[PDB]
Amino acid sequence: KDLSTWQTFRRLWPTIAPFKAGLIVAGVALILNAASDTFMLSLLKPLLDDGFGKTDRSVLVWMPLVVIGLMILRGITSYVSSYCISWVSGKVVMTMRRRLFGHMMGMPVSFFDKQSTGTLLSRITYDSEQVASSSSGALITVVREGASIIGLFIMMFYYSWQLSIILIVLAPIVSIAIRVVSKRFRNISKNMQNTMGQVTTSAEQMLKGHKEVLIFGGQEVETKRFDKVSNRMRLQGMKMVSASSISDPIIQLIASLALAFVLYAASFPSVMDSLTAGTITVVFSSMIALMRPLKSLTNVNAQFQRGMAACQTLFTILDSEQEKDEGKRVIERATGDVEFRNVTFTYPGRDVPALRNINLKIPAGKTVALVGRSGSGKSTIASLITRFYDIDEGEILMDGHDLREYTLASLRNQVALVSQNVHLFNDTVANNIAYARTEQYSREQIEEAARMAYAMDFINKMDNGLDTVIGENGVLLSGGQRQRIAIARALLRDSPILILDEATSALDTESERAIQAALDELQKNRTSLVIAHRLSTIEKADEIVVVEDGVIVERGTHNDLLEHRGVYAQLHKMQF
Amino acid sequence: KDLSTWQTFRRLWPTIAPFKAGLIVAGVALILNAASDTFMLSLLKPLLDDGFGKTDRSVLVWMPLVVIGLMILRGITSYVSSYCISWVSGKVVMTMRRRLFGHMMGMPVSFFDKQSTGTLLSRITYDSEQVASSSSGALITVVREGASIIGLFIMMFYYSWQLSIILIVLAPIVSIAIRVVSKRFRNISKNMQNTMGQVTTSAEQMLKGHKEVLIFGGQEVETKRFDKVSNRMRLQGMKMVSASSISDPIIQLIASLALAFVLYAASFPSVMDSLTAGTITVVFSSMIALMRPLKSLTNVNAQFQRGMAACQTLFTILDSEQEKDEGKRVIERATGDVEFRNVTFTYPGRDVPALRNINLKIPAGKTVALVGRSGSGKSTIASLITRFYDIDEGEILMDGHDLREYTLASLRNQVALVSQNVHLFNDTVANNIAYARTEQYSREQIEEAARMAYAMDFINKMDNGLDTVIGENGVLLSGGQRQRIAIARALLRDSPILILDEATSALDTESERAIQAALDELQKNRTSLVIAHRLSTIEKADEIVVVEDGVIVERGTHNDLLEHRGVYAQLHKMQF
Ligand SMILES: CCCCCCCCCCCCCC(=O)O[C@H](CCCCCCCCCCC)CC(=O)O[C@@H]1[C@@H](NC(=O)C[C@@H](CCCCCCCCCCC)OC(=O)CCCCCCCCCCC)[C@H](OC[C@H]2O[C@H](OP(=O)(O)O)[C@H](NC(=O)C[C@H](O)CCCCCCCCCCC)[C@@H](OC(=O)C[C@H](O)CCCCCCCCCCC)[C@@H]2O)O[C@H](CO[C@]2(C(=O)O)C[C@@H](O[C@]3(C(=O)O)C[C@@H](O)[C@@H](O)[C@@H]([C@H](O)CO)O3)[C@@H](O)[C@@H]([C@H](O)CO)O2)[C@H]1OP(=O)(O)O
Ligand SMILES: CCCCCCCCCCCCCC(=O)O[C@H](CCCCCCCCCCC)CC(=O)O[C@@H]1[C@@H](NC(=O)C[C@@H](CCCCCCCCCCC)OC(=O)CCCCCCCCCCC)[C@H](OC[C@H]2O[C@H](OP(=O)(O)O)[C@H](NC(=O)C[C@H](O)CCCCCCCCCCC)[C@@H](OC(=O)C[C@H](O)CCCCCCCCCCC)[C@@H]2O)O[C@H](CO[C@]2(C(=O)O)C[C@@H](O[C@]3(C(=O)O)C[C@@H](O)[C@@H](O)[C@@H]([C@H](O)CO)O3)[C@@H](O)[C@@H]([C@H](O)CO)O2)[C@H]1OP(=O)(O)O
Repeated sequence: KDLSTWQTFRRLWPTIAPFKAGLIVAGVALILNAASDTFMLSLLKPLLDDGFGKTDRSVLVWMPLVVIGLMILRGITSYVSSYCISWVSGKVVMTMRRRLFGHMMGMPVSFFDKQSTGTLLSRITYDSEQVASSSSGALITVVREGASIIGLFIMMFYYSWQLSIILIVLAPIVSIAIRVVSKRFRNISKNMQNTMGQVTTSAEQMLKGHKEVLIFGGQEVETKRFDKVSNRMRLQGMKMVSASSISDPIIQLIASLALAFVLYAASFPSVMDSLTAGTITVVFSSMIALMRPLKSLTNVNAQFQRGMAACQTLFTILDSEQEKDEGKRVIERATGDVEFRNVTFTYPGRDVPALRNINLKIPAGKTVALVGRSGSGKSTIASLITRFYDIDEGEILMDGHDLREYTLASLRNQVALVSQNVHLFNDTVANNIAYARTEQYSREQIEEAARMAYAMDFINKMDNGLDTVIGENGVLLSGGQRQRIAIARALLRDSPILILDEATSALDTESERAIQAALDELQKNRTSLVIAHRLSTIEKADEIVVVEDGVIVERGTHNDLLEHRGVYAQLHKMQF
Repeated sequence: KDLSTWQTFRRLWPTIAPFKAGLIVAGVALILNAASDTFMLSLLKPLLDDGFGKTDRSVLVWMPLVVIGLMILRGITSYVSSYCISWVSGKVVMTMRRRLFGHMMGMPVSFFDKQSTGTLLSRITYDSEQVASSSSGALITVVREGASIIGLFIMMFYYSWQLSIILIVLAPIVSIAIRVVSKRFRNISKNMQNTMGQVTTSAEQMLKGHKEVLIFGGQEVETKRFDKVSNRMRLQGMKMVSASSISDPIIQLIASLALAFVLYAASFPSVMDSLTAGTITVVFSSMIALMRPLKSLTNVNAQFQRGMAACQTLFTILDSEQEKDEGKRVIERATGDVEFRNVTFTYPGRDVPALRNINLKIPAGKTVALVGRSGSGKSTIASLITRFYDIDEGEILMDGHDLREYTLASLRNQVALVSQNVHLFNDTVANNIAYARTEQYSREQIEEAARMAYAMDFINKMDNGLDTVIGENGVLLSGGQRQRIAIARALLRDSPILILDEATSALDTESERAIQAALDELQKNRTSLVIAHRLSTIEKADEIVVVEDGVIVERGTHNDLLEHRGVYAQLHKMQF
């Protein structure tokens, strides 16, 4: 996927298009600074080379103030240009991060379980930053050196076309060398920024798994892994710098070969050489001045190509497959008649389907309970209900119409659940209870929701009631308190459809039935999808469905299931 | 904590001390390259300024080959020096990451719940990298420009001490300006790399919380937060670049003020000026050549100070308080007679103690069960047993001796538990079951441990048995399978002390009692610390202890507790 530089710069250009004013101001500052420098050199040459005594004293009287003002203008122009190019770079590296965040955040769930969090995070701190160098400063430098080279080429063409033939014949050679060097530079630039994701992943694994890496020993295995990864990154950087330091000698050697050729041509006492001997010095002096522009362009090529490769891979990821959003049907306060018709779902990368012809009905104002073997089909149904994944066959109808027909935001706004592995945010308890809706819900509503979840008992025991930070993933408050806070968060939404995916997994029986009674009393005629391995919490459920290997086994009321004496009664007799 | 530059460079020096060979080779390459450049300029000046006709043809015949070889030597020296400085930079940025990893990984648990994972991870990818620029290249450039400045100062002192007085009188001014500019540069360098941690934390919060940020809406709140954080970072960078572009004009203006003074002095037709008129041109030409070294030093000062501030904060964190390791007593296969004597523990930042005079005994070959109110004292005891935290009063004795007396590695190697919030690693199932000990346990042992945990049933159903990657945090296999894998991991250790912190929290009753029977049969005479909210799984426990508000309430056998008709019987009658 090593795209050509020009055609990816063309795609990068629209991102920098709003900030063309900074670039043009930088350019006008550059030409003004060049004019001021030429003015200063022209006025300084007679004073230095000829001598102070030779120069007139009348102009020398005002010379100090004149030079002070001239260089003050030079410095202000340099400041303006540098600030403008840096501003362009910063504003084009800010938009890149914004787009990466807004695009990766809308990715489907099936994409997040394949990639690692570290390698996704490493593209917002390192991959995006590399475009900054190649966006504005490198482009301006390349344009300036190309203009200088073209000017010197025109000067050679006007002065003497006989001695300029070698530059024409070596231009393919130097162009090919620059092209292969740039392609290689992009290669290591893409490879090295990919292994920084490995660095971030290796760091994150130890950062987020400190407890078990302490408990289970292995204080050296993680160190060895990180050492190998860091050595890989360091050697990638070494390869990049070695290529950078190799590229310059070859271009310089080509230029010196041209120098040797022109010196050898001037060695021959030809009639044209003898008649145009004065022009030989002129062309030699002009060509000896190409060394600096060539060196500057070739040196800045390294940063330009690193940034260009980062841009290439960044636009590669930015054009990935996002979540499906074909359906555009806004629905407000749906009844919640979720119904399944012969839907079979298969997780990506798995040959065996997770669900086989699963069929269940969730009418309005009814609580349905799913039980069965661990890990058979339970959480998968709740995942498909909110469309975390995409169904393969069958049809899932919400309020009589297909889920794919409704817009994603409306569907997610009408479904609120308690995740099996609750991941609380590092913020205040009030902000966590009412997440992403702090401006819509008052403090009284938050307190009432917390009370409905039997969470106000331990909240007041904290240092600051409903205002205490709980750290990363809610480490501060441990165990069942996280589940109670999640229950309060789900209840505060007042969602038409509420799903309890192991609501009381880590809750004692004293508060489990209190929460169940609160749900039964304060949430009457609300569609509920309760999932639990404890049958005692679903004794009053309207109907129970048993899932085993992702298929329908037994459905009906608790008394009907007990009289059936099937799998549900087998589990109930074992639980007692 | 804005430390002075020299005294923190002194502390950074030992890190670069092993790699002094690269620096000295870079220096010798630099002096060789300078000598070659002087040779080339000396031989080229007569050819260019005087003219080709003036120069002898005999030397001009060999001139092309001579110049080719000379510049080839120049290029090879430049390559050697650049590769050496880059190698030094890379090897000094690798060690920094190694030390950060090995130091942050040994931090106490009480430090990890206060900081955010993002801000800790951001110091290994960004904070460490900044030292690379200021370690080798910036130091070499500063040394070279200082040597050049000292040489020009000596040249002025020898040539004319009358006109060198202004440099002496302005040296305090330029030194003070450089000092304040450097201190400010370090200020924004420390401030900006601190807000990159905010960038990483904001990215990580959305990366690791995608499910609930989809479910609970709020597709704009996270975007706004990240937008504000990115704007803060961009404006910090803008401030840094503005200070950088402001610093240069002031130093240049001081130099130009010296230029104006010397021009004004030469304006006066003094007797000394008239007699030494030739020396005026010499000193003016010498001083006009100081502009480039001054500009280069002042420009590289920005990168040097950014790296120096990063080094300052990095050594600040590196000298934090690590885990206590005073005790040095290696113990192999301890009996496990853990006993508590009037120990009261208080979590950091909490006024109310978590445990108040908790007292319990865990003799050899006994299983003790803890029950009670949710979140009272249960997980805290298991945390102190392995010394995740530090006790305040009382004494915890393991095998008759204090925990603090034993070395940390031996104590952790003799305790293996199942965490309440299991966090599986992104690797193969076999590697996760035997974590950090893959070289010590064979495949047969892993399979037997998995079978003991009732985990071999669903393992064979996977695409690759015991060889299938499970993604980040074990997303691939959901719910109870993670708990079964954790149980297998705990069992495979064959640890003398085994703690079950909600072992069957997310497991159905069909496999819960099977796992309990496997533990009872295959782990006879092993010290067990079982913690569960389901009394049915601890019906055969040797003794049960009830924890309520972190104090002892009721201890004894199941029959004794039932006959007591206390809190335990109150819970049992409610569970049935
Ligand atoms: C005056 C003083 C007095 C006395 C002083 C002395 C006393 C003390 C001295 C102090 C010394 C300090 C120590 C130190 O000085 O430092 C160390 C020491 C090294 C000393 C070497 C001695 C050689 C003498 C040289 C002297 C002068 C140079 C550096 C090191 O040792 O770094 C070593 C690396 N770097 C060098 O060697 C450079 C370098 C080192 C030299 C350093 C200088 C210091 C000398 C001191 C003397 C002072 C006196 C003056 O040597 C070279 O160049 C030399 C050859 C050419 C030189 C040219 C000079 C230019 C002049 C031009 C003028 C005309 C080395 O890279 C090897 C290859 O890398 C490049 O690219 P590739 O990799 O091949 O792609 C080269 N290709 C290129 O660059 C190409 C580039 O595009 C150039 C562009 C070309 C331009 C285009 C042309 C355009 C055309 C135009 C015309 C049309 C390629 O070919 C080369 O070089 C040759 C050359 O370039 C090729 C160029 C192509 C030419 C084409 C045509 C040209 C046209 C010409 C026209 C005329 C080279 O072979 O790898 C090992 C580690 O590798 C591993 C390992 O070994 O396993 C691998 C790693 O991971 C792997 C794995 O294999 O496992 C591999 C990865 O894939 C990874 O991804 C994973 C993955 O997953 C897979 O598994 O796995 C892992 O295993 C790990 C181990 O675990 C242990 O860590 O390390 C490093 O070791 P380490 O880091 O130390 O451990
Ligand atoms: C030819 C062409 C023809 C026509 C072309 C035109 C057509 C189109 C043109 C295209 C234009 C593109 C757009 C663009 O061009 O770009 C925009 C436009 C800006 C235009 C400005 C017009 C001014 C005209 C100037 C022209 C020429 C320069 C840039 C911008 O606007 O960037 C703005 C920023 N930058 C500038 O302005 C620079 C700059 C901009 C100029 C850009 C040039 C382009 C002009 C075009 C014209 C072309 C024609 C030629 O202006 C200046 O310099 C000018 C004054 C001096 C200049 C000197 C020149 C050098 C010459 C030397 C030669 C002699 C601005 O910074 C403000 C301050 O920053 C610095 O440090 P401090 O912050 O104070 O510390 C300055 N101190 C320094 O540097 C000091 C530095 O050490 C210097 C070193 C000194 C050396 C030491 C001396 C040694 C001694 C030696 C002797 C012994 C300080 O003082 C200054 O400047 C003055 C000066 O320096 C002080 C220096 C000290 C002097 C000491 C003695 C000197 C000795 C002298 C001896 C003789 C200055 O006041 O802040 C806002 C955003 O801020 C917020 C906001 O507003 O709230 C804050 C933010 O967060 C906060 C919060 O407050 O909330 C705050 C934070 O703390 C944050 O941490 C959190 C936190 O948690 C707390 O809450 O919160 C957040 O709120 C956010 C909002 O949410 C909205 O985003 O933004 C930015 O806006 P934004 O980014 O756009 O949004």
